[PDB]
Amino acid sequence: MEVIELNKCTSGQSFEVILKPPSDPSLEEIQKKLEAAEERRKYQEAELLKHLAE
Amino acid sequence: MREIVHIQAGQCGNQIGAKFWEVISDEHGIDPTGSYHGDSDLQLERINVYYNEATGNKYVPRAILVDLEPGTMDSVRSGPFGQIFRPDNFVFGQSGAGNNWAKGHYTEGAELVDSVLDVVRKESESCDCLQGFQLTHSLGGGTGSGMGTLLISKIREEYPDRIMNTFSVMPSPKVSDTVVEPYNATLSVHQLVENTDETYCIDNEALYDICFRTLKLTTPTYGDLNHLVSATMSGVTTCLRFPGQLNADLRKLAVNMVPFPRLHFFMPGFAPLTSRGSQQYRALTVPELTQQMFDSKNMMAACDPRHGRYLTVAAIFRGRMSMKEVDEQMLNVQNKNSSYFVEWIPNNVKTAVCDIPPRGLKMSATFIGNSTAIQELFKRISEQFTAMFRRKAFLHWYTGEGMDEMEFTEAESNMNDLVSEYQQYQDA
Amino acid sequence: MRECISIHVGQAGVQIGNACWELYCLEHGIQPDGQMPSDKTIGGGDDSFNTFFSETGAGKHVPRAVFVDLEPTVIDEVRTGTYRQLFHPEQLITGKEDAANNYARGHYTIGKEIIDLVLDRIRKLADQCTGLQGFLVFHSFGGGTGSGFTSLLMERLSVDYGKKSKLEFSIYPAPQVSTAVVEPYNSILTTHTTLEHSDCAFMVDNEAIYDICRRNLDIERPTYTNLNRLISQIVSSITASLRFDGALNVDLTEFQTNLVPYPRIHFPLATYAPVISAEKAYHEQLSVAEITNACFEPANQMVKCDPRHGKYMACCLLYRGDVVPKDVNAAIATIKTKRSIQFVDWCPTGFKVGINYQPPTVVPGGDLAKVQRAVCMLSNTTAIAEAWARLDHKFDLMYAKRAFVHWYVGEGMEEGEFSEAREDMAALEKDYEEVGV
Amino acid sequence: MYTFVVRDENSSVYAEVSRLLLATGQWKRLRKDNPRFNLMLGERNRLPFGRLGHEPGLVQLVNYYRGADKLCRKASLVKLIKTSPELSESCTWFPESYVIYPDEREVFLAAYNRRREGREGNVWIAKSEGILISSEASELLDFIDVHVIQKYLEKPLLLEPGHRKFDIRSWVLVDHLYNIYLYREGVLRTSSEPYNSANFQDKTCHLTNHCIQKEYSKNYGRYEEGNEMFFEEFNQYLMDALNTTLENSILLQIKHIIRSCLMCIEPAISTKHLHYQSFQLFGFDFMVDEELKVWLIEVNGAPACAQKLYAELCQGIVDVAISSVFPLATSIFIKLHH
Ligand SMILES: C=C(C)[C@@H]1NC(=O)[C@@H](NC)[C@@H](O)c2cc(Cl)c(O)c(c2)O[C@](C)(CC)[C@@H](C(=O)N2CC=C[C@H]2C(=O)N/C(C(=O)N/C(=C/C(=O)O)C(=O)O)=C(\C)CC)NC1=O
Ligand SMILES: Nc1nc2c(ncn2[C@@H]2O[C@H](COP(=O)(O)OP(=O)(O)OP(=O)(O)O)[C@@H](O)[C@H]2O)c(=O)[nH]1
Ligand SMILES: Nc1ncnc2c1ncn2[C@@H]1O[C@H](COP(=O)(O)OP(=O)(O)CP(=O)(O)O)[C@@H](O)[C@H]1O
Ligand SMILES: Nc1nc2c(ncn2[C@@H]2O[C@H](COP(=O)(O)OP(=O)(O)O)[C@@H](O)[C@H]2O)c(=O)[nH]1
Ligand SMILES: [Ca+2]
Ligand SMILES: [Ca+2]
Ligand SMILES: [Ca+2]
Ligand SMILES: [Cl-]
Ligand SMILES: [Mg+2]
Ligand SMILES: [Mg+2]
Ligand SMILES: [Mg+2]
Repeated sequence: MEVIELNKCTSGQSFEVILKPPSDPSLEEIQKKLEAAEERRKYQEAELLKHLAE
Repeated sequence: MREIVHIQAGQCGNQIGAKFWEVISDEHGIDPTGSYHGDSDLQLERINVYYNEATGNKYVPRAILVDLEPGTMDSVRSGPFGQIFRPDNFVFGQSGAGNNWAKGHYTEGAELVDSVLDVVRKESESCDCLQGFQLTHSLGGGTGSGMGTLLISKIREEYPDRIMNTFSVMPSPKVSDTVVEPYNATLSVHQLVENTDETYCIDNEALYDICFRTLKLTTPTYGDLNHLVSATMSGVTTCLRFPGQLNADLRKLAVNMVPFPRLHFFMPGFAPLTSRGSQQYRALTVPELTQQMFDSKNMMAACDPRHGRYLTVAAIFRGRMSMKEVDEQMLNVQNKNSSYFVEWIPNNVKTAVCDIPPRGLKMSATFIGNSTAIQELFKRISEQFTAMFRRKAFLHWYTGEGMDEMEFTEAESNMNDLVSEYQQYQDA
Repeated sequence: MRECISIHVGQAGVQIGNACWELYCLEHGIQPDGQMPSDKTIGGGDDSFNTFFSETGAGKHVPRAVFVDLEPTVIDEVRTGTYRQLFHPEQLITGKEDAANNYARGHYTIGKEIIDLVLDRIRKLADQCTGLQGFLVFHSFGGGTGSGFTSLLMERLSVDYGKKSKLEFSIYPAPQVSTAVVEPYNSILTTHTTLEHSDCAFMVDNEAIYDICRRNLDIERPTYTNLNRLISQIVSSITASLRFDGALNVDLTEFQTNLVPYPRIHFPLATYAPVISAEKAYHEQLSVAEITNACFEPANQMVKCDPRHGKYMACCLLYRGDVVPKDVNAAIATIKTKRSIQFVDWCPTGFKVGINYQPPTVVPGGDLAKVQRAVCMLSNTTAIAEAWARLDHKFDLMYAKRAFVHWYVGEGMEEGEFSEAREDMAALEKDYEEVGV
Repeated sequence: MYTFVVRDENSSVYAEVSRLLLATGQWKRLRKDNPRFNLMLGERNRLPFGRLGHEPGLVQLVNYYRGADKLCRKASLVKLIKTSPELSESCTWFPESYVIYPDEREVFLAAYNRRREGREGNVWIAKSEGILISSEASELLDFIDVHVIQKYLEKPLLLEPGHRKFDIRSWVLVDHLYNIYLYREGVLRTSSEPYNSANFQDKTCHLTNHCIQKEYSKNYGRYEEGNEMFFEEFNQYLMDALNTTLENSILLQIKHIIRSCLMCIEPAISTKHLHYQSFQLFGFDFMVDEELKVWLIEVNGAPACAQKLYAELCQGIVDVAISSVFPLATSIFIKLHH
């Protein structure tokens, strides 16, 4: 096992030991899907209010 | 999600509603004056859920009192907390409804409903974030039944995005001899299936049997029946009125309790069962609460839980006790009776503990179950309904208010469908 | 120095954030008034602690933090609590109506109406950053806000800060403390939408934390306060290298480089040792060998799973206290002959090691005993996929019957988002199995 | 009352185990997909180990060891032996074997010739019913197109009367504490047909599978019932014919091989400090050559018992592996001590 990359400072130290070597959507598209759900809600609500109006 | 608007309708709705306001007022340190004289500040943290504050540091129930008859509300006015209700929220007529759903829903109730909704609106508009409504009513009479479900459909049309919750008293021929109650109740269930989010089935058949067989009361009074009701209503609203994690508002309760929109009828349970002014000197152990609260003899709907399966369950434990022991007792009822909990809803039992116990008891527990066995209750109403309906008996009392036979046929069909949808899910 | 912005979403994220910042100030000598007597650059600077704190001319050190919940109960007791003076009112963001444990409600319904307010309050923080490197995002999987709003914000952060890195500290749901039956749904939903946007996520299973508290702190029924002060210790140990002088994991980019070779497999397992009850009368202080060996006991993991039946892609050991490299390498040599540590063939078998000489700080009056030395292992093992299988199984049982689905559809979500999410998860499960077996 | 679930309907051993559990009147069987169980008798493939030990209020036990397959599938047992120092390449009780893909191909060529080079026997067997023994290296690699190739025991111990080949099956139970229990009753699976040094593709008498002998061999059932000789009879045969005993001549070697196999993988599969617990029943298969030296041919992770012994072995599983963990209201095993 070889220690490598040893660094030291007053607060601690740091190193690496090797036991063995190797063997995004737009703002538009998000606004689109937020508003597509919003009007799915508003359709469903509207349908309820139509039924309640009957 | 803070404020609840409470509406109570009809004789049963006002009698059980008044006892509810009595019970929780004392739990929160409010006296008939409307003033606070309690010790714990746990009492006031969520007081706004059910009480409007006035300037004199007086607390006024967000409560609306409806009847097509003055009588009972006069009786509420002169009872113990009758002076705590703000006077303009008494909304009543003189007709009466004559135990007639059609009168409450279509004629007499029509005349009065708008003036009720004006009180609702005033109380609604002055909420910071209204979470929805709770209604108390019997399904067997005319006002609470017919006008109550009319009110629900109106409120739903003007507040379509709020939660609608009822405490619905189911008729039993053991304590009523009014022949048309199966009609009123079936017509009401049709409405409840469509326009409420969560309904507590408070079965007068269960209330009577508990009083007679368990509390050994040979002549149960309405006060005896309502003593069980008010304990239940205290227990099942505990998570809403005190600080906590689980089911702390109506919507979260609905999300936790209702896996299918129509299957929203809950079977409450309670332990220990007490009679009015009883002794009750031995506190229950946590294992006693847990076995008792799941016992069929403790349920407030006359249904056998072993005859169905639980979809969801909420358990609320009140008093000072070991959360560890509550956990292990809860885990043991599930692990020992696991067949009775549907496998396809994992972890469907949610448990809550509140430190403040109800008056009279150091230790108590309230059960709230979405069991497919509730179908037994709707079967019973259905059998009493069709026995008269197949001969079209007593229909003239309804057709003379303008109703048609087919509205009955639609109602009994929807309730029979409800029954069949419960049986569906009882067979995974 | 490069600034790091911490975002706390939902009850779980806010309360865990609370415990973290409390620990941070204790570790850095910042008082609850925000004053730091030992910071001798008054009014500013660019020391390593400045990565997490800004400064006012009055000398106040201010967390680079935004808190957001869709209801006010939780953040309000921040505003009125012990560290009320630490935070700027602009930093604490509340709705009035929460997501009711509904992913769709927090994502689509309530999320659409507060996402822009939150980004703006975040933008006020970035504007104050000379060289912002990215975000640490704290949230539950199970709550509606923690799952649904978090996935919304992460999509938008990727837009408005396309080059900044994004790290998660994620609370995986446990029935012993959970508040909703739909938590499996929420978990799969938010994992699916957030996956491409997260460079490195640290999952804590409340079940593991619960049991560590019961068995090693003798707490009969752990509360969120017990759970969170342990989580904050583990979080402290993972972020310590960003707030203290040192040379390993010095910026957020290095976490991906050191821990995540494949960008979808970005969920390192954390193991922590030792956990000792402060009320414990007699305690024998544990050695470098003993705490390093405990890093391979599943009972000390943040997720219970068996790393023996998977493969490793990376391993970091983070020591706090009286530790020198000689002890570490002997401990590792010994452990390697007594334990089953298999790496994937394309990675070297080896450990990155960071030591900080200061032992862990404990809260006064907490459950944790102050110890000589402690360690956090961050290992990217395919065994963590066991937790995906558990969750995915629970989702399937419910979804096959469409239970509760109507609550999400009712919010505008389409039922097909469920099966997309679940198919993404099924692919994740297969990636883990190819890498690991 | 304890609960269990049955997810391997095809298992003779645990089918019996389930019946015995219910007859106690303190065990209840739930349906396959109910997770509120104490005990899972699991499926043979892709058992969901990752889902066990996550149910609060339930101690959970399962009848397989996750990772025991590396002892129990042909090619992995060879790699396990060659690459583990505790077994070593230098292992005196495993037939020299090689992993061949349709890798140690040219690894194997050098060993073949060194023996033909050196005036030696060169019979070998290829294993995975797809069962091929030869002296031709041509003919094996002819047939390969994963498989294992290993020495054929050219000089087996042959019973008299009959000139009969055989192998020994030892049932071993390993509980949740990783105690290693050897069942006192073993069984001899005998060949019905006399053994031949020239008839290699005449596999009647070269493979002692109880399936092959029942009705692919003419003399079945002749010398003993089912071609199954028990340990009482086999020891008397060793006494009467060979002036030795089972314990001295064979069982010691079997105990040493068993303990050495399970000790080796123990760090990898032990459930000592795990959130769920394992036990498992293994069937160990040994050859015995003519100088009374024992060889390991393979390890079966899902064995069946011999009919006579089902009642007794399955009772020992219950007593030792199950009621160890879930107590109720002269031992049939010998404990191999480590
Ligand atoms: C013979 C009568 C009058 C009637 N019986 C029937 O109708 C029977 N006919 C088959 C049957 O239906 C019946 C049997 C039995 Cl054992 C009942 O207890 C019964 C009905 O219950 C009621 C209707 C009350 C639940 C019960 C009833 O109304 N009671 C029982 C004792 C008093 C009254 C009563 O409860 N009056 C009250 C009341 O509150 N009474 C109280 C009495 C008390 O203080 O003990 C109280 O608790 O306040 C109200 C109308 C509400 C203000 N009805 C009957 O007993
Ligand atoms: N460890 C830990 N887990 C928590 C904490 N608070 C909640 N959780 C867990 O997270 C899940 C619930 O999510 P919450 O954060 O409470 O929900 P939320 O983000 O506020 O979303 P809504 O309240 O539904 O709008 C459950 O698994 C809880 O057990 C906490 O403080 N610490
Ligand atoms: N190296 C070897 N030398 C001589 N004979 C051998 C041998 N390997 C196997 N045999 C014979 O072949 C038989 C079956 O071989 P094998 O080891 O494949 O058993 P098997 O697994 O294929 C059937 P099972 O697993 O049910 O026992 C052995 O029981 C033995 O009779
Ligand atoms: N449990 C209970 N049931 C009641 C009460 N009052 C009436 N009922 C029941 O309610 C039904 C009659 O309805 P009621 O409320 O009196 O009629 P309404 O005034 O027209 O709404 C019958 O089944 C009664 O048994 C009460 O105070 N408690
Ligand atoms: Ca009129
Ligand atoms: Ca400074
Ligand atoms: Ca990115
Ligand atoms: Cl950028
Ligand atoms: Mg008007
Ligand atoms: Mg009446
Ligand atoms: Mg919340």
